[PDB]
Amino acid sequence: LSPFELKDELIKIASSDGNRLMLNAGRGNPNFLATTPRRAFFRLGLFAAAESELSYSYMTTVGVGGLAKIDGIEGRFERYIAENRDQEGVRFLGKSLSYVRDQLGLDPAAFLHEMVDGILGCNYPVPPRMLNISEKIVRQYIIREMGADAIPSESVNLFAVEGGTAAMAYIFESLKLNGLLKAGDKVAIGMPVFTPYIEIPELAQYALEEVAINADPSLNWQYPDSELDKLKDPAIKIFFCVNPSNPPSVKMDQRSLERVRNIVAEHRPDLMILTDDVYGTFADDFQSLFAICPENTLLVYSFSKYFGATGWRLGVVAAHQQNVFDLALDKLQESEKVALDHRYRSLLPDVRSLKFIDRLVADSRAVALNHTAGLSTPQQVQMALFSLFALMDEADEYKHTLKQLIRRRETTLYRELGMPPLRDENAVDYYTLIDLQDVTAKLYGEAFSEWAVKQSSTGDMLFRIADETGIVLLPGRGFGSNRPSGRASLANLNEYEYAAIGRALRKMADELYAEYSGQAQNL
Amino acid sequence: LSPFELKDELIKIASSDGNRLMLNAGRGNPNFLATTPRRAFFRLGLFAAAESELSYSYMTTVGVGGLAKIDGIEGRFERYIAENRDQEGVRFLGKSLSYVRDQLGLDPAAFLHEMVDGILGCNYPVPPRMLNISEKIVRQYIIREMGADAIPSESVNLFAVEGGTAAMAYIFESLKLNGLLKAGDKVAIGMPVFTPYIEIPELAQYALEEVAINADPSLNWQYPDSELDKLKDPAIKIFFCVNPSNPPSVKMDQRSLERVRNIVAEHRPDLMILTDDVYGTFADDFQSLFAICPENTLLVYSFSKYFGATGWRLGVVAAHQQNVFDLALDKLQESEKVALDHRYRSLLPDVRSLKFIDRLVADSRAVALNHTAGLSTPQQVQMALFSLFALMDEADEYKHTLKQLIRRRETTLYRELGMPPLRDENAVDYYTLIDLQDVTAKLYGEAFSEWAVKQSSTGDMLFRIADETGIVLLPGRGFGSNRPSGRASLANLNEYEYAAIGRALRKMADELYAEYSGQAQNL
Amino acid sequence: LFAAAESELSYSYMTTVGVGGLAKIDGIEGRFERYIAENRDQEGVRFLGKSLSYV
Amino acid sequence: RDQLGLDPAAFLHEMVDGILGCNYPVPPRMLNISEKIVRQYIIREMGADAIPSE
Ligand SMILES: *Cc1c(COP(=O)(O)O)cnc(C)c1O
Ligand SMILES: *Cc1c(COP(=O)(O)O)cnc(C)c1O
Repeated sequence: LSPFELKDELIKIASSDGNRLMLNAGRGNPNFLATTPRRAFFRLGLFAAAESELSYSYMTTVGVGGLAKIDGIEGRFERYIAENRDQEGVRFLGKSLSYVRDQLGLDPAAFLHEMVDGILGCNYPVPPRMLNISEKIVRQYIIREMGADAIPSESVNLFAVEGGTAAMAYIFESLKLNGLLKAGDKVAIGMPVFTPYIEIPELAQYALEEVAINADPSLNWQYPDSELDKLKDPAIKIFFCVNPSNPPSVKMDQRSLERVRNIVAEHRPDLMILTDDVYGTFADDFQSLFAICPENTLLVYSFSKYFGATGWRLGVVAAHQQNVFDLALDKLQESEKVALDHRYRSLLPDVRSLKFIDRLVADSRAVALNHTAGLSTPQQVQMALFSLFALMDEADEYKHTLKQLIRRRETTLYRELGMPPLRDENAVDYYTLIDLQDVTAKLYGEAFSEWAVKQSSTGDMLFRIADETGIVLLPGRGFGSNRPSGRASLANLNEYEYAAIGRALRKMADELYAEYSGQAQNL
Repeated sequence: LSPFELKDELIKIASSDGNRLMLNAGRGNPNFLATTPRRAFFRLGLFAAAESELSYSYMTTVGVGGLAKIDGIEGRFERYIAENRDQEGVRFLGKSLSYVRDQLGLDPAAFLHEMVDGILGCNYPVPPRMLNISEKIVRQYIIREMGADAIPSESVNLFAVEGGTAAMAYIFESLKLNGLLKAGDKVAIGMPVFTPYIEIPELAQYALEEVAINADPSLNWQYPDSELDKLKDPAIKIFFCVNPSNPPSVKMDQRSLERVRNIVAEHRPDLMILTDDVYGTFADDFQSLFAICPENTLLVYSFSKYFGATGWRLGVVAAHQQNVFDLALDKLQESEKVALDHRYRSLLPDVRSLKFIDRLVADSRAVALNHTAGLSTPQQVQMALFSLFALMDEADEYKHTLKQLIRRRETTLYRELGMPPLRDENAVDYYTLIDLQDVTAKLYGEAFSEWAVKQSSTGDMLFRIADETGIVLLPGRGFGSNRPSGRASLANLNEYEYAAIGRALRKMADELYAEYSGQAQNL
Repeated sequence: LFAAAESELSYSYMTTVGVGGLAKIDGIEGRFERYIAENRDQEGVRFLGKSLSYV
Repeated sequence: RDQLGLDPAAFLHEMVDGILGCNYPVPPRMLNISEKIVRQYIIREMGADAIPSE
């Protein structure tokens, strides 16, 4: 049948917000979430409300408060912390003050006030790009989880945005407005990638040409040298990539990372790299292209999956202080610079000094509104708390818990399918590939496996499952329609449901085997 | 001296986030805030965290939770409410369930779950435009505070956005992408208005022509018929207006509202009205242009000032089900419709049916990302709580408290300036006009008043104050430089500070009077 | 006392004056069960509890 | 501290040392901050809406 037609139909046999999200946005919404940093947030909120009431000078029963005062805040916070040792979030808050004060060396009072004033949401974000201390806390978390083990923290700047969704919207419009990406420009895209990232560059607002950098199934979905080398083409202005990938769900290996490193150093020092690494924490020793080529990369990191915070809309765009986007802006034609000089005039005197990452902020809200732009303060505070939570968990227990949960769901799913496929060191598996050829092969041998692959189709497979379980899987994309296969997220369902997907597929395979047995036995 | 030059200088003699906000964004950040709905929010958060932990099936000390279950939620919420009657926010939550259940007639379980799942921020907003029940709660609040006492609630749709700041950015880009506003188009602007709203239409992204609709000082800053009539010009595609106004801070009277009503009904049924009414709740019996011409108006309402929530970034764009923006989209050239048919193809089959307010959503995040667009769920939940708070306060006590606070600050400011100017029925006074002519006139008579106005200048006045108090006021704009005058917000400072502005200005006036006395006495 | 509480949950507006609404029959058993369990040390409540069973 | 703009610690100390009644009134005419608080009440209740506090 057809791909962009099978999606429309599937949404029918099985309707659900989850199934629609998977089909409409190619995302698996996590059914788990970090609770400790959230309780810490709500508890910090009860402390901040008390701080606000201490500042309202008149008598009322209405419920009005003033701005929290920074003076003596460490004392009052410590009183609050001591008086509520038996509440989880509270213990967390208290330790987080120590982490910021003792391990990061920041001003403790400043920290508490930013969080307090922050969570009350009674002041416009300042600076608009990101709250001062929250920016330093979050980048510490970013640098660590991206495996950017060589980039000094002071060199990374962050722009807080409402998720990777806002991030991409911002980045594409800014690149276009600053003439760093013009129509007809070639944008290399790591493939396969989910639908959304294929349609923006296809928009008429941009009109970009796509150069596919196809992953190779026989290489466990890594990018082969020959494919990565396609970047040496000087006509390719930007490398758009999701890593760990979606849907293959694997992280680029060392080979692939070094490959790109060389390509940038010896052939393309002008190449712009745009990488979405939301799944990084689900991989084992993840390293981002941002860690490898910091000055050629705009890193888009979302807090959505790891923290089970898709609803909080929390993300950051990271850029190295010295980067190719500012250089390209420097190299624009005087003609163009004058034009930009008039766009960001109301911002600063020397518009030519205005950094790219800051134009992102300016651009996000029609420039003239730059001073009331930025992510809400309560969201930034929750973002910093999520960050502290991961940074303070030295033993990575939360991370181990989630990887163990993923694997438990995988074990349940492949119970009647011949056990889960062999794991690699690049395996992430937030999404898992259910390939009819591999399953039948494990169950009844290579011979049957080959016959089956010709008798069935992805449509057949997905329909059979959607029918018997109500779950709609993602068609397997990336390797010539010659292989019936679908994808499931191990992050959005419960055990018995995976158990049902498997049971449904084992039935399907036994049916094919019965047919195959009856046929060969007619020789 | 100069206006766009005096701003740059003032930011020097006195530096502060408050002074910068007033100068850079023409806004007075409230030093007050609604505490009850915020405590209610944090308390709802502790309840939701418990609901989440009830859904995690394994043993850990890490702090992981699952999705809250809707079944039996009314029972558990009621247990929570009964067990915490002594906490303010809790009492509020409980009553809010009744308001939604008994006065709005919505599903109680649905309500609780939306709030619970909402505050946990573990799911993508759905629908992207706005959470179902939050949309019905907030529009009830909007319709009431806008004085839209004749528009059935079912006819108003809302799009939750991150403040009026995001709203305007969205609306201008959407109008341009859908060809409802093209370059060279005439946009009428209610003046005076703060700087930000003057620079967007001036952007090269848009390139619009401004037709000023000047308010008349002698009319207490209302718009005279002759000025409003300038809208009959068929070349004026959109009327851009802030009401209650900033900086004059008055609400359009009945005359002005009816005037525009007729202009739309008998001459311009195709005119698009874009109104920002954030200050509405500070006026007495406010009525929005949206209440008067619902089908010709896109209402932008912010929760920032009234709730002292500038940091939460909460706002909504309201549109009537049947409106001129969709009609104009219907009237576009087939040529154009085909072009749009390809922009929003991935959204729906019959793109021509896609309503304008929904294109706002689609446009906000590059279309392809429409399904993960929308305001974060926790913000929407806080927005609904703020709304319920105002709706449940039948006696408008919170509102009276804030109007009384405003007036107290005004009384303190004009103590040594001859008492505050006479109040009108259209007076809002979130910002107050300190006019040297009126003050001197009240203090030493009309004669002196006239001599003084020629001896001084706005620069002089603002510098004298900035010097002696550290507070930088807003130059008085709107009536020919012939009148030294500045503006202060009665919402961002404390009593003793207003007391100091006044003391500084009385000194200045006495000095002018001493000179004037010495002169005339030489006849 | 339990009814007083029930009525108060039905008043949808904010006031300190002390006005209640009509008790709702939905979910009444659970709310009553909570009230019984929280006041096992009050004679009257133990009796109320038994009454529900008898009926 | 917020509306009158006086020193909070000084205020608290005057009230605490004051109510303990362990020090002679100083200065004799009236305690420094009490005078400023009370005069703001006086001016207001006597309708002296134009007289400067100081
Ligand atoms: C799930 C997902 C995200 C999350 O989008 P947010 O707007 O950040 O919630 C980002 N990128 C990819 C590839 C995803 O799978
Ligand atoms: C203060 C103000 C607002 C608030 O902007 P938000 O982005 O909604 O915080 C809106 N419009 C005007 C005219 C203002 O004065």
